[PDB]
Amino acid sequence: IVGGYTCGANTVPYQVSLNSGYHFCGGSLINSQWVVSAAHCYKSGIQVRLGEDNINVVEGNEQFISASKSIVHPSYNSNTLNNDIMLIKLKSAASLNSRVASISLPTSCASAGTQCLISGWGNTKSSGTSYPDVLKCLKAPILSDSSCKSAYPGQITSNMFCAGYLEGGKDSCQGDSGGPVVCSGKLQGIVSWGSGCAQKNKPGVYTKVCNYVSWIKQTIASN
Ligand SMILES: [Ca+2]
Ligand SMILES: [Mg+2]
Repeated sequence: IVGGYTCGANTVPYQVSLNSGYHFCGGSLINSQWVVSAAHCYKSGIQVRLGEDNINVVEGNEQFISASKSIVHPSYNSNTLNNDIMLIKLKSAASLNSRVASISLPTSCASAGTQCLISGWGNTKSSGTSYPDVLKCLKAPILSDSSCKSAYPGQITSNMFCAGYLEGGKDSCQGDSGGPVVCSGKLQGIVSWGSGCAQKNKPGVYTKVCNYVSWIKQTIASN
């Protein structure tokens, strides 16, 4: 996250870190047994780490659970990143408490202008590399689809939305992939892609979760 702030330990209780010997993507806990992340974060051998703040220090509130199965969206296209969503089932159910909580799925899609909270352990420099050990947060509004489409011609589908600042300076970045975009208490997006990080007129692009609620509900109930 570039231009964001330190969230504070366990202030984003639904935030997950996907680890395969190191942190490589974020995710969101939707109930005690399932996590939603981005399909481009797919890897075999994932351990889900819950209740994390510093990912390099065991501070006491962590729960490390391996994944039993991963399900990438049936129509995920790795070339366009269209339908960039995946579900991860935990081998054991997590113990929900104040530090580990699930986030609600939306009943409707959010409107442009809505302010959201984006979080992650990704790069914090637009030009450079600085990976933080604690969770960073960023408040950003959903942008109109027109400004999103003018920035990325012929690349935005109805399953994507842009959030951010066209002036640049504030954005999600690599290492934040798969993490949550929560607006009005609901998970509305998944960190998916963008052009560099925090560049002028290049906002971040997010998977539009409101379009996948039936697939998510149907899939977790049958697995
Ligand atoms: Ca830790
Ligand atoms: Mg993240």
